[PDB]
Amino acid sequence: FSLTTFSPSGKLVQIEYALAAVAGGAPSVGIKAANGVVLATEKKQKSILYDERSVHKVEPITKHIGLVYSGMGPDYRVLVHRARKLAQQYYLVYQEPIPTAQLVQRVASVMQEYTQSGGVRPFGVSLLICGWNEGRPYLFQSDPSGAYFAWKATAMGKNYVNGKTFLEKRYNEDLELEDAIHTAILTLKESFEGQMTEDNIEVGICNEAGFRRLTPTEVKDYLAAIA
Amino acid sequence: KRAALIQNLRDSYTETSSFAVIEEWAAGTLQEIEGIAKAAAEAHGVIRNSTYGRAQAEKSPEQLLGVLQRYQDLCHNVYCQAETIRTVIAIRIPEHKEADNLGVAVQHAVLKIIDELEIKTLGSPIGMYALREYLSARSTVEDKLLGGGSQSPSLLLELRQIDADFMLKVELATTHLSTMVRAVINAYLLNWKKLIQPRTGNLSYYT
Amino acid sequence: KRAALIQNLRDSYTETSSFAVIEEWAAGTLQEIEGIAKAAAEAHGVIRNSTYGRAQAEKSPEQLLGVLQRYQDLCHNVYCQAETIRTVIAIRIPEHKEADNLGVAVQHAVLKIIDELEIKTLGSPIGMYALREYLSARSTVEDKLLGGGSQSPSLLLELRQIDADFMLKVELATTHLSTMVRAVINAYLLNWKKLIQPRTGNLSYYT
Amino acid sequence: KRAALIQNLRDSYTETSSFAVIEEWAAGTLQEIEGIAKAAAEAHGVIRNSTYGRAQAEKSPEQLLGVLQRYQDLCHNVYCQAETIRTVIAIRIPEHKEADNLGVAVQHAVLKIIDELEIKTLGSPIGMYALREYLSARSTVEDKLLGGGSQSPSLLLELRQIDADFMLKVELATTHLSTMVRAVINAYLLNWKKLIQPRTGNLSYYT
Amino acid sequence: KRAALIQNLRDSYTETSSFAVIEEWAAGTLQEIEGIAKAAAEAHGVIRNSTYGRAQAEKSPEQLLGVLQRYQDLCHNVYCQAETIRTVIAIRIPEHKEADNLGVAVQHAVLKIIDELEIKTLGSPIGMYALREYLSARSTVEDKLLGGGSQSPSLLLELRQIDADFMLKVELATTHLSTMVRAVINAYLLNWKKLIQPRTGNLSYYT
Amino acid sequence: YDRAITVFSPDGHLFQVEYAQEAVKKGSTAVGVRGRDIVVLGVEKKSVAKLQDERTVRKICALDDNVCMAFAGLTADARIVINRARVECQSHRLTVEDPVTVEYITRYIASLKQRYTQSNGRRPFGISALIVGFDFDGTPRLYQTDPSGTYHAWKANAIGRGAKSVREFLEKNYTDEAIETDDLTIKLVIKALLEVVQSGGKNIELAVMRRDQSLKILNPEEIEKYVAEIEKEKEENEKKKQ
Amino acid sequence: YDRGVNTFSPEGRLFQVEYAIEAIKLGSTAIGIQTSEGVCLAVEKRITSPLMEPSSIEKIVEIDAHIGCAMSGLIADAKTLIDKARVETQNHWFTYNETMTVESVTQAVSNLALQFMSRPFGVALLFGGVDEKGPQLFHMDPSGTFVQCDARAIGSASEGAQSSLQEVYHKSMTLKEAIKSSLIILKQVMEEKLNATNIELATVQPGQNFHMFTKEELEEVIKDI
Amino acid sequence: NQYDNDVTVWSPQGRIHQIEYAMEAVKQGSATVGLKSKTHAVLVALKRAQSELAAHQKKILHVDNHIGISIAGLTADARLLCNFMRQECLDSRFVFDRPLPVSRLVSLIGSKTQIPTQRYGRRPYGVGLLIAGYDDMGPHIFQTCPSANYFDCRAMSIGARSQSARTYLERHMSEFMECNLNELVKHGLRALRETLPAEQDLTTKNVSIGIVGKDLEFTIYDDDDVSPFLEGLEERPQ
Amino acid sequence: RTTIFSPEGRLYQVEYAMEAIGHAGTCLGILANDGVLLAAERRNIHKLLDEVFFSEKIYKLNEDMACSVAGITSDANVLTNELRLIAQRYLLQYQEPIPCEQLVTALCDIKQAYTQFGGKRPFGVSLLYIGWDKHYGFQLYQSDPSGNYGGWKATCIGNNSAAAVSMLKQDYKEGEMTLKSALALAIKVLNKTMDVSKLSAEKVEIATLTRENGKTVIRVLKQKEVEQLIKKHEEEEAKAEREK
Repeated sequence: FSLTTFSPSGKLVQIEYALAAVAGGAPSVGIKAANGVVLATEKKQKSILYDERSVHKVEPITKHIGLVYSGMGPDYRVLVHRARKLAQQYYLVYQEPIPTAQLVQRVASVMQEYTQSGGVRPFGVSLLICGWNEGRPYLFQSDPSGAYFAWKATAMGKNYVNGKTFLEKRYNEDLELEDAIHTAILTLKESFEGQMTEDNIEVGICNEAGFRRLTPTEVKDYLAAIA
Repeated sequence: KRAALIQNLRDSYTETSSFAVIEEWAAGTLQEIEGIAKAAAEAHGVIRNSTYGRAQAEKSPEQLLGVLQRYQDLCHNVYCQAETIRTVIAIRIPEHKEADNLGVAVQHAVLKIIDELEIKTLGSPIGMYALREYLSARSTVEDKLLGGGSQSPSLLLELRQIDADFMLKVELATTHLSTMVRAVINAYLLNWKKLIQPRTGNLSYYT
Repeated sequence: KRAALIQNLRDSYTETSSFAVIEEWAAGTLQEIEGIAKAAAEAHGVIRNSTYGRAQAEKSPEQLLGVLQRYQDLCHNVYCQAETIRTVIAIRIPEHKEADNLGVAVQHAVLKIIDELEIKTLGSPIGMYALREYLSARSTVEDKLLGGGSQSPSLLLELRQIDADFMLKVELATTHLSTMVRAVINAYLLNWKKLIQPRTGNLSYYT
Repeated sequence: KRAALIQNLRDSYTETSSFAVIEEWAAGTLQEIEGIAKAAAEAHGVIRNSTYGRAQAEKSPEQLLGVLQRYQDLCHNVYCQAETIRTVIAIRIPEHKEADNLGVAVQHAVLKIIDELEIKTLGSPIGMYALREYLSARSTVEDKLLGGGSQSPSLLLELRQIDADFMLKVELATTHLSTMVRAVINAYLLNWKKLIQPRTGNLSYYT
Repeated sequence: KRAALIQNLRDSYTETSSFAVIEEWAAGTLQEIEGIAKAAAEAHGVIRNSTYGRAQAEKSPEQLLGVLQRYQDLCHNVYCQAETIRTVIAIRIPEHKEADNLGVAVQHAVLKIIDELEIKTLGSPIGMYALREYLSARSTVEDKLLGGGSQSPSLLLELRQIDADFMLKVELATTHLSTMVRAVINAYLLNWKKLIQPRTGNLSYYT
Repeated sequence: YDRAITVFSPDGHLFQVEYAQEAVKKGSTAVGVRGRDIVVLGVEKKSVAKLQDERTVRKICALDDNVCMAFAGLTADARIVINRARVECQSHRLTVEDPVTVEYITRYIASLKQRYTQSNGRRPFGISALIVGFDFDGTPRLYQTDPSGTYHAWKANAIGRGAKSVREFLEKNYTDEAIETDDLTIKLVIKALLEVVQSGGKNIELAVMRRDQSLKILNPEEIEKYVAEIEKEKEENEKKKQ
Repeated sequence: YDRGVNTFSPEGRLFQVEYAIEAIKLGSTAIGIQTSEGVCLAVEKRITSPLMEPSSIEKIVEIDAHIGCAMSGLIADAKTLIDKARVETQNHWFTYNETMTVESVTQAVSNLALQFMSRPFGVALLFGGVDEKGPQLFHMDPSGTFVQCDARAIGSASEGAQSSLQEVYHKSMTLKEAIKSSLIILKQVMEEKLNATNIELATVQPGQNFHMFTKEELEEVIKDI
Repeated sequence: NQYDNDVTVWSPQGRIHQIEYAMEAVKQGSATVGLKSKTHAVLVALKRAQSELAAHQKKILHVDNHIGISIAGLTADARLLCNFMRQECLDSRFVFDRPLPVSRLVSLIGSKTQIPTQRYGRRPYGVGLLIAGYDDMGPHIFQTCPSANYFDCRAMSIGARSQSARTYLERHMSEFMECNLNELVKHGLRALRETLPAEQDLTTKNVSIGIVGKDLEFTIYDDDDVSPFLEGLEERPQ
Repeated sequence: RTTIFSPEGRLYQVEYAMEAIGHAGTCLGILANDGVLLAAERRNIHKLLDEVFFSEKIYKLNEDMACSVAGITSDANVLTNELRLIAQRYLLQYQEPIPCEQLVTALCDIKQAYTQFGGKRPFGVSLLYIGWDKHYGFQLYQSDPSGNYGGWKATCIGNNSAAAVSMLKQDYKEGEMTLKSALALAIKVLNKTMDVSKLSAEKVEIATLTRENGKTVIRVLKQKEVEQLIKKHEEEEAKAEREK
């Protein structure tokens, strides 16, 4: 129950249960090609009434950093704001855009602030942080514990194990940003309980030009198994 | 080696062996249960539609012994089939610990349901050895009526009701065993993933 | 001295003594348990194809007594083998305290599972002394059939079904006992490190 | 004076008495139990390889009576020895309070072991009053078997099985009793100094 | 009036009426308990070193009836003395409250020891009504030995065993009773102040 | 009223204060003896581990030139108490130019420990401290402090695993005769530490202070000499004269 | 209801405050007696080893040249309250340039017990001194309740000592006689041989300041016993 | 049963039992009586001693030259509230140079004691007060309760065995108005005497009196200043 | 909770924080006369992990020090920033590098305050520190979650520490321990303790501390620089199997 308490085995139980809230959110894919990084996720609604052009699971932090998550969107909107502030603090001091690793460190610090006090629960989200700094792509994975991992490809959320084996068997380097989007959508198609439309998913890419959330037209283009 | 012994155990009794029992239960055992039940009704009607005399104490109808022996066989088969599932679950209860026992509770719940199916239903209303019970309770009156003979009329009807109430007991115990088997099927098929691997370690927040 | 006594006792009953029992159980005890069930099933199928008259009360059949004596010997040997492990675990329960009782909980949990083996299955469904209950039940019927005898058919059928039911009891108890030996094995092999040294001297944060 | 009675009590039975009991338990009693187990297993082997008739109902075996009498004397002596320790502990249970009851728990817990050594372990499988049970069970058979004697052979073998099962019972009870005695030895030698002085005043932060 | 009744009831049963019981118990009752065990051991050694025949079934010993009658007379006085302490404590239970019940706990703790003594340990191994329990069994054996005179030898040995097991029973019960009395003495002498005045209200923090 | 809070009991006790002393009954033995111009304390060693530098297992710790300290109990609480006493030993020369006395800093340490028995959310310091030192007028001093914030003065004392057995030794042995010279004041501590020691001499660490010298920790070349002298004086008296 | 000082019993009681009273009987006993010639204080020290210097056991202390205290209970509470009394007696001098009365020292020291620190003080104190109103003896309790007393005993054997003072006391006594009576009562509630290190004794007369007796002055009254 | 261990908890019947239990702490103190004529207000108490050889506990307290209280309950709460009253009266003389009315003091007392009834981490004040004063509206007698409630009264008694005094006062209210001071004090003393057993009676040691009026500041008469007021009491039989 | 004693004078949260380290990766240190080194195992073994960083478990604190950690990793990232702040505060205050013991005392004073002050959890992290100073030279320390540091010549923290310790007791040659000798011992201790056999070079991390021309050096051996160390181990224990 309590968070400032170890078990005799030496485990933190509320953190393990906060990860269970990440393991039940919508899937999210991440692939790091040679000249870019892809972020894709399932954005599916419970009715035809929900306007999908109003909320976004893929969000920018800067011109060259972007996010997705698996789990709780209320928790996501806090870390989006915090990351956007920390990037601006870094810019205000150094007048250089923040590297993708320092943001992950400073954001895992925020996630760790919520693991040590009583009267606060941890975040029920994991993040995937894409970037393009120093002529190289980056992809990280921040957890509620305050721990981050650099990946070449991974998947979070529902069926995050088979979706990762699929990448282990269907991913290599010597790719580019267009061969990776096809692989990410194919990795999302495993868990898609229905017809995949341009409005049921959400895609964002980063490259030399910076981060951009693709449009439904571009999604419908590659949804035809095209490129 | 120790892990070698644990491996020799956990390879002999696997999830496939426990699911082969569930398939057979869902397919044939329930129909056999219902068949014994209709047979018990078919027999109970005959006794309800009959008069008994001193001649009926000189012989026991094989129609009742057949149903009792069918229920005997069914009880034996279900007991062994359930002990197989018990043996599959009990060789995987892991190291004892204060905590991390969310799957251990599942194992104990399913083992409790199986223990119910065994003891509360098979006798190991009426259970496995109903045939011994019937023959003893009847062999009492058959001697009291022959010698010399007892002039008690209610005894002659009590013989008839010994013959009838055991068929009724079979008809009810089969109806109850069907429910118990149908409950164990759901329990297994819903919870089987944490009966095999109850504990799952997350060492992501360690370095 | 007193520590001399505790050392002389803990050197007489070691983890080696309790693991020899476990590996013997995993190797040969189980095989004899299934063999007794083979014999019991064969005998039950033999008597099931029979027609008992008065001659079968004049003499007891030898196969049944052989099977029951075998079961008796098995239960005796398993009782003693389990009491060895009980002695090993029980001469190592440490100083009584209000805290640090996790390994003590492991010890009591395994001792509860030893009780579950030698309280419910050995009879120290049926257990060691079934060969006496069988002969009692047989004599009570034989004296009633033999002398001014009796003329009930249900009495003869009760004789036959006694002979069948005791073999069935042996057959089921063998299964239920295999299921418990296989679980004691797992519990020991997974918790022996805490059954022997349940408290670890940890005074690193003291001077 | 009232505090003089306390000291006249605690002077009669001291810790040295209980240690004297424990030493002889560890030395001679745990060698005398195995002797009785030996003498009972030999008798079981004797009767098991015997063939009984009417000559054996006209006389009791002189060996079983001596074995059971040995077991009874042992049980009696062990009971009195245990109650000495019970006295030593019970006359030192201190003033009733709701706090500083950590040694009172040690007292009450060693008393659990001492009472477990008597309840289902000396009968004050089998216990102290076993020979009367043997003789009653055997007389009930010899009366029927001698007389116009009964003609059932299963009774004639039940005689043999009675003469065997009691030696088996002694053989098992000896093992269990040895286990419990070793347990009491360990408990006492680990917990005695809080069994004698369970409470210690700590007035160092008072004037 | 009402306070008149309470005080007329409490002055009749005072702390002296219980300390006198404690004195007599510490002084003479324990020596009587020892003397009964002595004589029971004497009679037991007498019965062991003798062989029985028909002449023993024709009259009872004058040696054992004396021991049993003396144990009966002991237990009567011990019960009637325990009930005096019981009354002294029970007529001083204060009015029921949800708080301030730390002396009421002492009262209910010593009354539990007195309950463990009188209603149960005196049988109000064996209790006061043991002489009838001896005579009924010995009559059951005598009427079978005398009659047709049963020629069973185990019956004649069971006679001798009845005559010894009861002396053994008295010998054990006397030891247990001495232990319990020595416990009650301490329990009273360490707690007699809250057994009388369990509540004290010198409340200085009120104006 | 029971464990787990510093509230009270019906008897008038505070069990969280006793359970901290029970941690002082778990460390290594530490003795102290007061003489005339020498004062000696010694502490059992902590079972070196074949690969450890023993420069950091310091049980004896100076606070100023005239005062010294030895502790038993939790090892980490000792460091904080010792640093917070070392600071006050200098703040006391700031507030008044005079140096500190043994009772002043003993009182300060005891108040610091008392301060942690007052609130929940604070755990008592699980140590005791033998605080030996000097004064102006050259009066030798020895004090002993417990977790509850109590401090007394002693002619000789012990703390740790075996203090209940060394107290009887010093009861039977401590007189005005065994403090004639420094070498007799040290032999008493050696014999007392022997009553719980490994029968060795390498498992011993003694320090001394004189009115002139500063603190002086001993090397085994002298500990061995004292222990051999004591073994010889006991082979001659207890055996060869009785 | 038993644990916590913010919880009333159904009868309106504070059991933690009573359990703070019960912590006084675990301390050794102290006696204070009024007399028109002065006040006396007499205590047991309860030495646990001959190695400890008994002068390091402060059970009677000077609050000022005209007030002396004797305590029983917890040492830490006593240190706190004695420092409070000493500081207040001198703040009073600084402001008003006169001697605080024993009633006002007791009043000011009892006001800390009126603060739930999160725990009642487990200590009772006797205040003996001389004022404009002559010699005065007061008694403070963990409840912050204080009252003037002519003779009072606190601590372990307070009941028997009080049951003796009510007989040997009269409002005409001398100080040499009251000192004798106090030690006679103290003799009877000790299983140790009364001697000149097992006790302290102090007096506060009008024309003389607080004075703790010495081994000489103590033995010269132990002899006439 | 289990809505009792906290003051911030209601019961299903709409009650707070900690407040009801604090009200039971007034019944543990000695009895006090209060009464007023049209010119004067009187408080008489019965003091209680811990040991026989000690002084009696003081029951009546001076708050200002026109207000005074008599207390029944816990001593500490009384000592806190008296120091609150004294400063609230000094604060009024400092600003306005007038004596604070008694209604405006008891209203402040209620406002003060209402907080522990509602916020957790503080105990309700387990003290009841009878407050006698004199202002520009005449004499006043006020009762104050641990429930943060207060009443304006013709007369009242609180403490152990106070129902007897209350029953006495309830049938003599028609006389108190035109009574002079001696008769009023005597009615108070008789109501107090009705709280004792038949064994005991009033004495110089165990009686304190407090009086305030138009031409009379709040004075207290404790031991030998009481004997004028005792002379006149009929020696009651039982 | 941590602010509560046991009747037997124990602190069980402090023991559970110490039990929370066996779940972490193995890290050992080996002192020598030519220098001092660390050797961690990378349990971050996966076909899709990138390994962008210089080092994942060896953290540099100063120009003259590094550390390795085992336990909770968030706590490690906290303590590694606090260490770097203590070092720079000392430098700002004296303009000399901090010695390799004051830093350990300063961090242990932080770790001790979490076992003592109300509602906060003890840091579930043990640490090893290697460094150089002008007072005692090359040093190796070992912290525990209770705030207890100790100087060592070779130690191990994390999974299977009690086995590596027993090996080092039976193969350390005090006074004759070079750096090649220490690495040869590390590749042995780290192979007879890892569950995954063959000791892939991807699964370890090694750092050496040495001195060159009065400057301190902290390097990290590359893949190909550790392949040689591995290849010179099976050859060594294949020769210890030839003599059959």
